Amino acid sequence: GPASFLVSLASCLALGSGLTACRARRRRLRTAALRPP
Amino acid sequence: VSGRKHIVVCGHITLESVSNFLKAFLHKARDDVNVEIVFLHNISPNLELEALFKRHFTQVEFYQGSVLNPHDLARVKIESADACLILANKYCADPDAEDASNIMRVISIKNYHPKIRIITQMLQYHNKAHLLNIPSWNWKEGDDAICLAELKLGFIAQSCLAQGLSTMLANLFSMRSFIKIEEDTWQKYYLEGVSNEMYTEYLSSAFVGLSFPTVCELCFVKLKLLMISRILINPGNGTLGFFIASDAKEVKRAFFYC
Amino acid sequence: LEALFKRHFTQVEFYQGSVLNPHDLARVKIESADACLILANKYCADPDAEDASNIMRVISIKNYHPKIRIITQMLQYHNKAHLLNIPSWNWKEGDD
Amino acid sequence: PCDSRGQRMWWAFLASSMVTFFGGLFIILLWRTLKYLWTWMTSVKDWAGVMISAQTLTGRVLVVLVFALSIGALVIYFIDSSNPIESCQNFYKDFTLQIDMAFNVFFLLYFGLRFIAANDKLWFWLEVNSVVDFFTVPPVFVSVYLNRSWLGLRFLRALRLIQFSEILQFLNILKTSNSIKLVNLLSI
Amino acid sequence: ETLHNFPKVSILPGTPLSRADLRAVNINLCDMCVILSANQNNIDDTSLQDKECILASLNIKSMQFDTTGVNIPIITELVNDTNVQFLDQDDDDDPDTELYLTQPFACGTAFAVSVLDSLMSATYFNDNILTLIRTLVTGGATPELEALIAEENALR
Amino acid sequence: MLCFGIYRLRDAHLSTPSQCTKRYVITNPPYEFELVPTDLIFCLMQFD
Ligand SMILES: [Ca+2]
Ligand SMILES: [Ca+2]
Ligand SMILES: [Mg+2]
Ligand SMILES: [Mg+2]
Repeated sequence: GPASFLVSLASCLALGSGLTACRARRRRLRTAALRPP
Repeated sequence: VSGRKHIVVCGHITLESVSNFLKAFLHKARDDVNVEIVFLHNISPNLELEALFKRHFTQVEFYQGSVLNPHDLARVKIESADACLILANKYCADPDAEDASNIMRVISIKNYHPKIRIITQMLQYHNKAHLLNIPSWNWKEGDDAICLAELKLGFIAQSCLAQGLSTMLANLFSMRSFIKIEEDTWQKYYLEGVSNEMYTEYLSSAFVGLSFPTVCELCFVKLKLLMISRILINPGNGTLGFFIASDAKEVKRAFFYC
Repeated sequence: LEALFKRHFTQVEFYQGSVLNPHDLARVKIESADACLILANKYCADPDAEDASNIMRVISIKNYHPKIRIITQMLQYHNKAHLLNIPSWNWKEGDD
Repeated sequence: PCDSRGQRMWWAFLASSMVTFFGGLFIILLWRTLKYLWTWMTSVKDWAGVMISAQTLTGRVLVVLVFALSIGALVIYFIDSSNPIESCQNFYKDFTLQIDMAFNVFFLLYFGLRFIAANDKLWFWLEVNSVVDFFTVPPVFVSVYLNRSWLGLRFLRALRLIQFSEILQFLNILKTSNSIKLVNLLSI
Repeated sequence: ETLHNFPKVSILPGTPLSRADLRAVNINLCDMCVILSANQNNIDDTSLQDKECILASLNIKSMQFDTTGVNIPIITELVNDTNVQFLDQDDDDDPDTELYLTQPFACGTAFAVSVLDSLMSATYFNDNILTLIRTLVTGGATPELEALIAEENALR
Repeated sequence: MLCFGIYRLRDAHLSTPSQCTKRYVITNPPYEFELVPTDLIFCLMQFD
């Protein structure tokens, strides 16, 4: 029980961290691409 | 939370008032906001208000307390609050009682933490003066008081000068989006016009070097922006300029002009 | 009142709505109505308030359909003059 | 060849559930005591909170899936209640247990996401939904591991019906006070 | 008591709805007629709210001059945003249509305080917007003037 | 003169003639906005 719950917690945390890092990178690139014509 | 600002909203808290405030605050046309809205009222919300708060799960919090009680102010972390927005009951039986209650709320908040910025509403001008006489209240650091009667009468007087200016200003300071009407009616042109909001931006060095009409027409023709310690309204003959534009993205290019 | 309506089953209909709400007027098909009769509270504590409410009802009905005969009961003469001051109120086509 | 049931063991599932509950509670309390007088996380927390509420299209999809799968889990509990209380059932034959496996995996992932999105972890631990997640999924995992089934605290799946009013409120389906009250009363 | 220091101000005692009083001040030859209600907050109930403003607006619209009264510039204050549908008899009234899309508001013939609330949001994001609005409608209301009017409660 | 917008006749765009007097406001028209002779334009004077 606790092992599965910890596995799910870690999986969700890792997925959220990866997705938010990807979102931050995409935001940085789309803000940098706006300055040049 | 570190890096996450928050503001405390108190006063006349009802379903309609909170719904309007959240519609105006967390607007799609508004840029991406990063502040939390913490409501503090002494009456528990209804089922409809609870559902409305549940819709804004990660952006709106509610805490039951009294503004006059310092413990409730400490609970909502008013010391670290970016600002405190005090809402007023504009449709009250007598404006004197509501204005006096707002005076008491401002007095209590400034008593707890005198360095906080307060935005409040007023229904009479003399109550605004009474607020101006508070020791901790200073207008240079950000404290403001929107007087409903004063502003509405100013709008009406300006409309008496040029008819239709009151609705121009009302649509101008209200956040709205872009709507296209296929049918060739007056509503299409009106909705094209209403899509303009008002922004502020720092002008470039070249703009500061030149004269006001020259930079204004240069912004209108090239940048396609209408550019409107004191505030100078359309002067004759580095600095903050007021623009009318569809969104802040178009205003931002004024600083970046070469 | 339901019993009274049942007694006149084929002659009388009832609907719930407000004269100030245009949707309610659209429900009762007031644009095709021959006339609109506005009853008044003769034994009212404040005749001025009742007359003002009747004037408001007339204003709403004329706003929705400005080409309908309206027969109304009025309690004061000055309020009657105010009623005739309405732009859409004309006595030549049956408004009394 | 469709044999019968013999020896009776049930402390495995209940013990696993009690461990999953009390061990986590004790870890939370120990962390709090250690933090007491020293005796990017916000970003992922906000993302999880947006996911939980129907703020994004994927959020609405997750909410609708939670609704449908809670209903399905209740129906599966009914079907299993038609069976004997203690039985032995191999994983690969009956199609009910794989469906229960998928349902419990989804519910475990949903619980993990809700924990990530929670403000106060201790008060989140003592929640009706969290409790019924504690006493339902570990028993199912133990049952599929041991190839034997016990009708344990599976009725707690019905307690998943309480959150229906909040689920509908998130999807902007319930707006009025009377309908909200009716849904709350009926679900409870 | 707060108006004696302003030139070219006259007072006509009488009902603002009487036709003789409005004809005396030559209401047809005016830049704008502003209908204001002082005790409009007391009346609680939409069935008993904003009678006088609407009735006076219709009365002025129905006047005849040896031209018609529909060309007189009129602005009316309202406290119920749904009462704007009675100001004009030509538009398509609808209780669902919000105020700023309503024809009297688009023409500038109606005003309500319900449109100023959003100012708070703007005032939070840019107080320069509030100071620009204040300095544009009141004609350069400087803060030193605010202090002076706070002290003497008058104009010197 | 700094011009905000125009105050256009409600029935100006309609081809059918009418005697309507009401006008609606247009704020910040584009550069290439078609303009009608029967118009009033909001603007500003720089003179005491
Ligand atoms: Ca706007
Ligand atoms: Ca109308
Ligand atoms: Mg929060
Ligand atoms: Mg019949």
